[PDB]
Amino acid sequence: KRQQRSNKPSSEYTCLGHLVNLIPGKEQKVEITNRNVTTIGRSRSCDVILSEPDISTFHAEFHLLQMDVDNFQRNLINVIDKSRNGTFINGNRLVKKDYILKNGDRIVFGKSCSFLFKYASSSSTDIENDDEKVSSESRSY
Amino acid sequence: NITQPTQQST
Repeated sequence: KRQQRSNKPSSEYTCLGHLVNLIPGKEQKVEITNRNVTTIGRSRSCDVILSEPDISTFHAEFHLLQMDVDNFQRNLINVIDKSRNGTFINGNRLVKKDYILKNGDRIVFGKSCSFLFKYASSSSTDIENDDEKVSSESRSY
Repeated sequence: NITQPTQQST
């Protein structure tokens, strides 16, 4: 007789954003799904498992939301710190319990662990055949 | 998967 029924585990929801770990000896890329809630720490159950010997299990939580308006999809990220070890976002200490994170945002967990967040959308393109024309305020040089 | 809880830092 078997000893397994139904589905308990749950992962690989839907691609949306990623986390890049800035290290002077390497780099680490993490995948962020539309789980509404993301866990960061040492707990394997958490969303993102850092490589720190003293990384808080509940270190921090990230809210991944995806909504469609007009035609495209607008995603927003929220940072929540339980307050215990030490989490720094945007190079500054967090005080509020409802920080809004967007594309191109540097995040630091603990003190040394530093990573940048950016939306993955689906599949980026190269800058070899992608010219940037001035009209919708894209650049200024 | 059993991981060590939170700890103190320097």
